Amino acid sequence: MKVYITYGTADFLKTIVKKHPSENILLMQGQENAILIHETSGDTVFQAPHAYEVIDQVGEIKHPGFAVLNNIAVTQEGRPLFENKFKNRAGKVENEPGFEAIRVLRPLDSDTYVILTLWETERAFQDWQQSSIFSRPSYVTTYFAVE
Repeated sequence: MKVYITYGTADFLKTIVKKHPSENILLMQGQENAILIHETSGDTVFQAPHAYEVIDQVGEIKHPGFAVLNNIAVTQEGRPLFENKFKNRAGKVENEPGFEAIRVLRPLDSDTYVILTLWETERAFQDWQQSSIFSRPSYVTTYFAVE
C-alpha cells in the first residue's frame, strides 16, 4: 500500500537495488535522471524518498519495459476532488494491449500526485496515447527499463 520513489544516476541507483534484493524495487531510465520505484506495505529503504500511499491499483509491478508518470500538482483543498476524479482511470487503460500496471499515488510529503502506468514497451504506451484544483501545470515523465 505504499510507494517510495527516488531519483538519481542509474549507476548509483543500482547500488540501492543490489542492497535490498527481497524488496520490489524497479529501476528505470528517464531524460533528467533515472528513477527507483519501491512498492511496499512497510518502510522506505531510501534516504529522502518521495513517499506515497497507493490509492488505486491494477496489475503487478514486475519487469515492465516502460514507465509513465503523470506528475499532477493539486491544491490542498483539491485533493478529495482529484482523488475522486482519478479513481476512474484504471478501468479504461487496463484493457490496452501491453498495459502492465497502474498506481494512483497520493503524495505524503508534497502536493504532487503521481499517476504511474507500466507498459510492456514504449510502443504499447504510444498506442494508448490516442486515448482550479491544479496549483501548477502537470507534466509527464517517461522511463525505460535498464539492463
